[PDB]
Amino acid sequence: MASETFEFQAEITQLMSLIINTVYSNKEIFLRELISNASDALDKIRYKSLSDPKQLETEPDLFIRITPKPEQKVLEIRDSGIGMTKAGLINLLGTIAKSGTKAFMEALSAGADVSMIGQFGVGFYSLFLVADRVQVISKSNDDEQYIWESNAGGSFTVTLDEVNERIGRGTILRLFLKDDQLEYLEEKRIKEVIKRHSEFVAYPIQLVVTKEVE
Amino acid sequence: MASETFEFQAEITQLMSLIINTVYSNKEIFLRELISNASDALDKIRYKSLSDPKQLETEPDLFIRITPKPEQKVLEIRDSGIGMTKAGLINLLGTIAKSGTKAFMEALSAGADVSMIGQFGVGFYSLFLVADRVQVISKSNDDEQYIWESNAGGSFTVTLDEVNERIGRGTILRLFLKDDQLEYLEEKRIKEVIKRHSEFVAYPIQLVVTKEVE
Ligand SMILES: COC1=C2C[C@H](C)C[C@H](OC)[C@H](O)[C@@H](C)/C=C(\C)[C@H](OC(N)=O)[C@@H](OC)/C=C\C=C(/C)C(=O)NC(=CC1=O)C2=O
Ligand SMILES: COC1=C2C[C@H](C)C[C@H](OC)[C@H](O)[C@@H](C)/C=C(\C)[C@H](OC(N)=O)[C@@H](OC)/C=C\C=C(/C)C(=O)NC(=CC1=O)C2=O
Repeated sequence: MASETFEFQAEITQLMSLIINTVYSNKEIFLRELISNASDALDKIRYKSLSDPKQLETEPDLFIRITPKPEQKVLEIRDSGIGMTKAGLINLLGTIAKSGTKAFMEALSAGADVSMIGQFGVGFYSLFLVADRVQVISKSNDDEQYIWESNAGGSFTVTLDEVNERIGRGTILRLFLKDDQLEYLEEKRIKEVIKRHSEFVAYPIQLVVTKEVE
Repeated sequence: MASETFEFQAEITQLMSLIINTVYSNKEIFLRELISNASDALDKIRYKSLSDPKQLETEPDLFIRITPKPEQKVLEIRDSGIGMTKAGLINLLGTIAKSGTKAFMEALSAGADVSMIGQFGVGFYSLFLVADRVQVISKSNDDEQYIWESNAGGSFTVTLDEVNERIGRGTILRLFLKDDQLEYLEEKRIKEVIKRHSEFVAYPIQLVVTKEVE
């Protein structure tokens, strides 16, 4: 339906500017970050299901799933983790000041490698190394499916989802890749980054490949 | 939103009963039929674009795409063809009597092989050889995305689509496969049926495969 618009916390806008603009080099670590967040969301739903097992029923399979959509120059990273509510997307992804946002920027400007970003708890923002636009589509058991959207600019939108496949539970990171970074649409490149930086993951990592029949 | 319910034309209910119940044997021809309908829908949008090229812009790529979803025991056949309107789904897929429906039943009962079903213009109904439920999800340039749904019973539903991925234009056949017929979730089996009965197709046939990264 209609979209609500929210302004970014000053520093989060700052951080997004550093990342999408400068940085360079170790760009491929965005995938380790997103997979690690997916893994954390999966840990969370699974831990919650220990004392409330009905939670797993909206989507009984625990997985991480990567889907290149070359036509749209899009890369999606999906998990059937715990998902986020409207309130969650609004507060934790923009309006409330992340503790480590300022400290990481200072660390960065002082010599720190971007790959450290995850230890400051703002690794989600690494996605702007390779993308200039993101939709975070999420479904918690405690709320409806919503779309959060940001182009790195000063504000983001949150919209009730009536346009995307129903996920039973969890989250899709829909990355609109930059033109210089289309290599992350390639199967071999994807397997390679995964093997190098994400060897220790408790959940299956699926790769969706589209092949033409001969 | 809310669902409108429609009764099937008597004979179409008859036909669906023959097919989902008896038949046996050459079940795999359902795929030749669906691919051929997809090809016809693609011919139609392409022919229409000859004198109105803006038509292709809702989805500039012409393709047929097969997606097994083993978790849900579902097989989807998609095309970016001309799609159908609400009016279309209601009239041509149920309420108005198909010319060849009765003649095919007589041919069938007289010895005719099911594979003939396409020459009687009711091949769409072959899908009930392998499925006991279908959603036909379609998007014409002249209307909104709708879901038509039937379980072979006497009536079907038509619903405004707010729950599925937006297709830009065209149609998805979402088959809920029977338990005896899960083989059509398998990549090798799919390639094999395609090669045997659908060698001459003017459009790319894509197969979406989900593989676990090691
Ligand atoms: C330790 O928890 C983590 C925190 C606190 C974070 C807000 C907790 C969050 O709300 C309470 C849920 O507990 C958790 C299930 C949601 C995810 C992991 C999402 O990812 C998904 N579901 O796949 C992630 O991205 C869409 C959301 C924001 C991530 C931030 C801004 C970041 O930069 N790094 C972080 C990574 C983390 O693991 C981070 O700050
Ligand atoms: C020659 O046109 C065909 C006819 C007339 C048919 C109603 C024409 C239709 O409306 C006017 C559109 O022109 C056409 C674009 C839509 C499709 C081919 C759909 O398939 C898709 N889009 O992928 C198909 O199935 C969802 C719709 C009903 C098919 C029937 C009941 C059948 O059993 N066989 C038929 C196969 C055909 O090719 C048939 O009767």
